[PDB]
Parts: sequence; C-alpha cells; structure tokens
Amino acid sequence: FLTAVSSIDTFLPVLNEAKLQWPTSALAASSEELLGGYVGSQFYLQDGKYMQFQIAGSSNRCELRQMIPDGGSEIGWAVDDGTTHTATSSIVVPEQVDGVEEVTIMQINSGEAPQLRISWIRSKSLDGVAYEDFIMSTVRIGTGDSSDNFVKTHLADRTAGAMSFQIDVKDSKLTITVNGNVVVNGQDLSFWDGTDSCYFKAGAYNNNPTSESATARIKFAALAWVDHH
Ligand code: NA
Repeated sequence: FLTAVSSIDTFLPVLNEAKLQWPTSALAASSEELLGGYVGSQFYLQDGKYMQFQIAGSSNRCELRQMIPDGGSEIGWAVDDGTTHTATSSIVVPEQVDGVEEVTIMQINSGEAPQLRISWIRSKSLDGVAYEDFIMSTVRIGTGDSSDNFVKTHLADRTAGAMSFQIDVKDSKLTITVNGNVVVNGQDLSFWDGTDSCYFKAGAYNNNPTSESATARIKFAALAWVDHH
C-alpha cells in the first residue's frame, strides 16, 4: 500500500502550484488531481515524510511543473520581469542504481529550452577537476548544443542526509545556495531576457542512462516556489 503525498500537509502548497508530468512531458496530472490523492510507485510518500519520485528510461521524467496557484493555468515568467522568483527544496539523493548516470532534480525551463538544470551526476570532469557522485548546475547561455552554450558548476558532493537548495532569479541574475552555502552568485541570464515563458520544475528527469530499466529515485523533504515583489 502506497501512501499519497497529499495525505500530509507538508507538500500541499507546492502541489497547489504544480502539475505532474509522468512518464514524459506530454502526459500530465493536474494540481487538483495531485491534491486529490494522486499516488503511484512513481510518486508517493516514503517513510511518512518524503515526496519520492521514481522514473526509468532515457529522458523520461516524473516531474512537477510550476502552475498558477489554486487551479490556475501554466505559469510563464521572465528573468527580467522585476520580480524575484525563488524555488526552495530539501532533497535526499539516495544511491542511484547502475545505469543511472544523471538525474535532473530542479529546473528552470521555458518554451525556448532549459535555462537551468540542477542534477545529480555519477562522474564528470569540470574545468580540469574530476568529480564523482555530485550535484551540478547547468545554465544555458546560448542555444547551440556544444558545451560552450552552457556554464556548468560543481555545487556539492552528494550527502548522506538531506541537502537544501535555493534558486533565486532576480533582474536577469541567478544565485544558487546549497546547504546554506552560496555556490553560484550573480550568474548572468540576460540571454533569456524577454523569454516570458519560464517556470520552475522539480522531481526526477533521467538523463542519458546506460540502462533503460534502471530506475532513478529522488526524495524531497520539502519543496516550494514563490514570487516576491
Ligand atoms: Na532512501
């Protein structure tokens, strides 16, 4: 028997401002459905406190997508609209099974592609330094596919316990805080200026796995998104 995330109070604020995409972007459950007890192996309350996401398959996802609160439609904001857009979370990333290589756990996306992904990564060298089993940010600064179109940053090695995140966007600049420590400050987003279709996402988005059956698994102890100003 799986317990629904909405059976406790902790995640109601974000569920009231989200729809769930599972197992792909085009297949979704509404905010009302989430608040109404949506549950399954892909999305359930683990150990009485974690909103847990599970997904297998290349580029499949089980992921919340920001909505206007209280039965509203899809949100679309701009990095330069003068408001501060903030997402917060507390995440336990457990050991990922063999075949899972990268799992995107928070994003800023838009109708013109992902501005930001925060992802767990099994192994990668960044700026000449090898990192393993860690959390990375990937920020798009161009629309090409080569790595020159991104800024990639090691944020933190994966921890045994819950890890907090805060993403702040204000006046075309991005700050990321992990476990209370600033890990990116003032990253320029002015390439996305004018793109009025941005929104937060969070959950599990499985990137470039080496097995199609390997199930990514991510646990949220907290998640919220807000505007201030
Ligand atoms: Na676990």
